[PDB]
Formats: sequence, structure tokens, C-alpha cells
Amino acid sequence: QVQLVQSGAEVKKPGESLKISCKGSGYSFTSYWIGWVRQMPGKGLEWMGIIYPGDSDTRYSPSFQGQVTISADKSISTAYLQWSSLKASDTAMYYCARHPSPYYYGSGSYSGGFDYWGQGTLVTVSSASTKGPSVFPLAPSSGTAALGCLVKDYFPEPVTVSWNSGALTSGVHTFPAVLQSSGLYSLSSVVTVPSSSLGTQTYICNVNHKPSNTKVDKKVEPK
Amino acid sequence: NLCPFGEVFNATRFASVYAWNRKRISNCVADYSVLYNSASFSTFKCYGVSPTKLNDLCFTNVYADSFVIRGDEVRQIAPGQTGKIADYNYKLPDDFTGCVIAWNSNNLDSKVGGNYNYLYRLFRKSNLKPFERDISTEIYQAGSTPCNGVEGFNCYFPLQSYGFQPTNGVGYQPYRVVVLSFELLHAPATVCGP
Amino acid sequence: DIVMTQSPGTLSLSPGERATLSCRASQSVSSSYLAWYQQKPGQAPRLLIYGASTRATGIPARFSGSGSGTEFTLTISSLQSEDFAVYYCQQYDNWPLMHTFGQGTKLEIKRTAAAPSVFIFPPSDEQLKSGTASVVCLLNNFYPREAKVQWKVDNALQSGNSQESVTEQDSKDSTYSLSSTLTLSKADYEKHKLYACEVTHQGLSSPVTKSFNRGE
Ligand SMILES: *[C@@H]1O[C@H](CO)[C@@H](O)[C@H](O)[C@H]1NC(C)=O
Repeated sequence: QVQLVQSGAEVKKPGESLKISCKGSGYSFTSYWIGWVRQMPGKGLEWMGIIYPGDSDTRYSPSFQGQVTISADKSISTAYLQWSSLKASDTAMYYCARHPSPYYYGSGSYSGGFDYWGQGTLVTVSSASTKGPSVFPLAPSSGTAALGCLVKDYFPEPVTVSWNSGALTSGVHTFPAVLQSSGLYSLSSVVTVPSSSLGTQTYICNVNHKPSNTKVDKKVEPK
Repeated sequence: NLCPFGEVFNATRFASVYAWNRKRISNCVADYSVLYNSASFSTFKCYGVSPTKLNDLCFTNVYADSFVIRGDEVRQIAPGQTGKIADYNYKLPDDFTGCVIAWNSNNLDSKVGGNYNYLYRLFRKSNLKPFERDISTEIYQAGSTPCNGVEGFNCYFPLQSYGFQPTNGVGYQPYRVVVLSFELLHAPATVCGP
Repeated sequence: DIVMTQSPGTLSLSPGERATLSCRASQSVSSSYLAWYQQKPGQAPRLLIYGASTRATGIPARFSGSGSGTEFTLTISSLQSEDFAVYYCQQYDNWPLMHTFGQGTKLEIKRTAAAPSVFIFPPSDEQLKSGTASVVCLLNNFYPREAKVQWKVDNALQSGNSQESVTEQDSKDSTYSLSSTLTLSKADYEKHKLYACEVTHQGLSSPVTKSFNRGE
């Protein structure tokens, strides 16, 4: 089985250097090219560069030439992508992907394109520091009612929100976080529920922020 | 069941080196001393493997490449070699693990009137990568003036014909060559010996 | 050297229909070295076509790539639920020196209109303690996505102070949900009393307003 694995998510400060890795297995790593592709949040794919690990023949896009360095270590079947001084505009998902040349015949037939992709390495470059979230209720009042919790002011991302320890799943909507101008994230998790259950069912939202090891449960009652 | 080596070694037709053929050998037992104990091979050298210790060893994937080149070009069928064939037609990696087998085939690949169906790539803008098979026919720009896809002076069809007349020198006579590739991956073995 | 332009930008279709996706090149990709990819939310892209017309291993036959020169096309004949995603085209004509993607084309499941069930929320005192007031307006289970959410504070237009976040199409009923969060300071929260959220949508006969008075 062919597998490309990328290193974990990165949260950095502007000016810091960063190196991320892409390790392949299940095939001759030196025989296929490895490309790097950028996907800024909510945007399309951009080709950054490509490297042939057999001899480290490296080719960059002119938009990334000198911006970044692409290398490889044959002995551990790993391709690298590294910045010398990260910038806020570098916040993006970074994919490594295997690309057989249009001439490569190692399988007995021709192939093309980025046929296998890594799961991506999320890179967040911000001036903000690690901070747990602040949880506030969205209370219902005045035969279906909506209630939830406002998970505000937290960094870096992500946060998970469950209801009643994962028992209340129907009707839940955990919204995508937005980037406050404060360089800090915030979202809301809502859930619609019968209005007759307001006095007959307790509703607890379970918020978890692994970067700050902040795990809080808030009860949500009529105002 | 035994590995079908006769399908490639004993094949009636061989490919031109530029469009070399690849046959993957899988799910079978391979007796290599049968091949090693044949006096009918001009060349049979192995890299990264002992040819005797090959009957007691397993590999994840085994490939058999076959093509026709000149006798004096068999040297180019080796890791790290340089020349028209090794750089533009068939390149082996530096860490190649396998065996290169060749024999004279002037009897089969050069009849009365020569044989001009065997081709090789004489020109390329860059060297091949290992195990690449370039079958394109872009007109090659040898000089300063651009070509624009038309043949002319300094603008050549990239594939050139081998001579292969029956009374050529031994080094310009056609040779049939089979390359066995022994790839070892952290994966189940598909080819072993007795 | 070569620019790739995809058309259209976004398209809404039901299943069973045919999707015709175009990909333009500023020069001629005379090698037909063009590929098509599919990307679903929170997932790496997946190779569908290479060489402009050859399907990758495992790709169903409803995906067909065509074209040469400057126009290339990805045709998906019998759309299924799992087909609605983003699609990209790649050129790699000058191998290995230059690759270029198109901006992408988003496929969107068509569905019956669904009206947004609007809810409004005031701050919870415990938030007001910290000197900041967030004013949440929730739009739940609606289609299509286009919804016009305007905030009245004492019946005056608000601009530049609300953030709105949309969910993805639900896996089961294909509807959208929208949250709109106004953020103001505590002083600016108490200089006013009426907080209203007016919602305009195809599925509503008239704009619906959910309002409240501070301290009530
Ligand atoms: C090809 O056929 C010949 C018969 O002349 C035989 O001696 C040889 O072993 C065969 N090659 C194989 C089985 O690889």
C-alpha cells in the first residue's frame, strides 16, 4: 500500500523558521517526484514546487522561488518544505503529493498527475498566543426551541463541542470559527430541541481546547 | 507455479530500447540457477545481489525489462553509466538491485537487407530519470535557430534507426538484453526461490 | 507561463444530471498533460483524470475528461451525492518545470426551498461582566444559501461590526445553517435598547425579524 504521511499541525509566530516533512512508504520513494501544494483558507490550490528525491532535482514555481526551500532525505524516504522566516500570509494547508512523470514506466504502464496525496499539514502563523476559550450560554425563551453555547476568544484552532457527553447529536450545528480582528477565534454551537423539554431536559455543551488543555462543561438553561 | 521467465527471454519480438518493455513477475517461484547455468549469455552481471544466493531469497516486486541495443552499448546498461542509451533511452538507479542479462541476436534482429525497425533516442534536452520511457517525437533543436515542430537543418527527429546489417561488427550487431529488477519494500514478498 | 481558467465558478445541480466543467489555458497545452482533481471539505484532493482523458485507477466511468489545445472539459454524466465537491484542473505541459492549477469549480446539491427558522440571543450577563457584548442571530436549516441578514440596533443600519458564519451542506437534508454575531462594547451595548435581526430569504413571504429589549 502506498502511503504519504505529513508532520503535524504547526502554530508559529512571524519571523520563526519552520520545517515540515512528508514521508512516503509502500513504493520506491526515489523513483517518483514529490510536489508541494498550498491551500490558503477558503482558497484554491497553488503549486509551490517539486523535487525528485533520487537526485534532489528541485523545481520551484516562480511565485515561490526563493520564498521557501524544498529538499529530501533519501535515507528516510522524506521530502521537506521549510521557511526561513514565516509570515502571517503563509497561514495555509500544505499538501505533499506524489507525481509520477509522464515518462515513468516503473509499473509497466504510464501514469500522470498527483496520484497520491498526504493528509496535509496545517500551518498557522499569527501574532497571537495560546489561549483557552471563553464559554457563554445561548439561552432559550418565549414547539421547537434553539439553544447553544458561544465559544469565544481562543487560539490556536480547533475546538470540539459535544452535547450531553455525545448523547445529543440530532439537530446540533457547530459553526465554523471566524477570525476576529484580534487575531483570535470564536464560534457557536447551537441545537434545536422541543420547547416542552426545556423544563424536562438538562442541556450541557462539552467544550474542549486541546492546545490549552481547557475542558469545560456549561449548563444551558432558560434566561 | 514457476515464474514465467520464458515469456520475456524466449520472446519472438523485442522492443526498441526507447520504448523498452516491462513485465512484472509476481506470485511465483523463480529458479535463477536455471538462468545462471546457461552458457548462452554474453553478459550477465548482478548488482547488490549475489547471483548464487538468489535462489534462496524473496522480493516484494520483480520486474523484467527487455529491449535491443548494440553490443558495444551493453556496458551502458548499468548503474551510473553515461551515453546515448543510459541517458536518453534506459536509465538504472544508483542503488539498482538486480541483474543485467544480454546475448547476441544478430541471427534474429538483422536479416537480408538489414533491419531498420529498431530505434533509439539520439537526442534529449535532459537526461532520463531512472525507469522512464520517453516515446515522444518532438523535433529536437540542436542549434541556435528554433524549429517550430518541423524537420530541417539542426532540427532532427529524435528517434534514429539502428543499422543492424547482417555483416556488421560484433559491437554494432544487435544484442537482446533483459534486466531483472529486485525491489524490496516493507510489504509482502511476491517472488521467492526454492 | 500558462494561466488556467476554470468555468463556471460555482454551479448548483440535483443528482442524476450532467455536469460540464470547463478549463481554459492561456497557451496551448499541446502535450495534453492536464489532470482533474476532486476535493471534498476537510480532505486532500483526489486524482480523477490525467493525460486529459485517462481515468485514474478506481475512478468510476461517469467521470470523463476531454479536450486538446486550449479548452479542456470534465464531464460527469450521472451525478451522485458523493460527486458534489470542488474540482480543479492541472497543467504540467513543461515537465517538470511548471505546474498551474485553475481556481476551481464548486458543485452544489439542488434542493427544495427551506425557510430559515430564526432565533436571536442576548449576552448572558457573565459575558457582560467582562465588558463585551456578543449578539447572536441564528438561521437554521434553510435552502438556498443566499440569505440577507441585517441588524437593527434602535432601528439604524449596522455596518462593519457583525460576523456571519455558514455551515456546509448537511449530509442528510442538504440544508444550510447560518450564525450572525454582532460584537459591541459594554458601554455601546447600554447606549441602546432595541436589538433586532431581520432575515430575508426566498422561502419567506416577508422579511422575518427577531428582536428583543435589553433587560427584559
Ligand atoms: C527457451 O527455449 C529454449 C529451447 O531452445 C530453452 O533451452 C530455454 O531454457 C528457454 N528459456 C527459458 C525457459 O527461459
